[PDB]
Amino acid sequence: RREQLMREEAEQKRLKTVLELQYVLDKLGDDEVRTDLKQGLNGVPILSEEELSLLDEFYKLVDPERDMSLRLNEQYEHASIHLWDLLEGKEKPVCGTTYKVLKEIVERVFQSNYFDSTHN
Amino acid sequence: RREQLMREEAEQKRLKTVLELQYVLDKLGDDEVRTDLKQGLNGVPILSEEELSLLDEFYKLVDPERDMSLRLNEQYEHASIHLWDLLEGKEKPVCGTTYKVLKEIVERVFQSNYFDSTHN
Repeated sequence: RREQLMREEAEQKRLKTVLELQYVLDKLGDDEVRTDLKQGLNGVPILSEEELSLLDEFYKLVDPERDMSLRLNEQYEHASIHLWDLLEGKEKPVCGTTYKVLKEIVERVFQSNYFDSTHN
Repeated sequence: RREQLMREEAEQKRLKTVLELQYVLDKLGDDEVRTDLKQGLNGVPILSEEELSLLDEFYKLVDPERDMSLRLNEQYEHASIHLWDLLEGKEKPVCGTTYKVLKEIVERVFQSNYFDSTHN
């Protein structure tokens, strides 16, 4: 009963994390953003180029281009699982690494607070 | 234990629905798409202009512009709740209507199969 409320909160918080992630992944398309992350603040990098490439590959998996052989209700089945696995930080293979490693990367990006400022 | 697997499946399926919804809401920015939905196939409308405006308002709530007074971890708190409430079809107020009514609108759009074809 209260475990119900707790599960509902966890699911909402999970959605919030998904939205944050989508925002970040979208911003990783900007060359200026990639530059800022690879160098860091005072010389201390947030991402290596290697980790950045891992995020690019993951980006393709969770934001797929529309495939004409797939109906709408099918298009995001795999993406939904990729997203869920990342949030859980699963010890499962993806992008030549694991969701656990990808989650650790995302956490460092989130926690760097780079994206707490807006940059237009 | 199996209720665990069932909850995990439901959460993944919920993410899939979110992704589908985001895709649709994004396409609702195309004037040609709006035209096609308001007229329908053989004269039978998928959306009224009124329902379309309801989706536009909801779009603003779940895809907010980046607000410089908000940190990244705060930006999508409200959006996450709006999304969750829609999925649950709650009898709660939003956009001068309810999430229950909005969910019914989204279902009709999904089920029209308009978005089963790609249109570029």
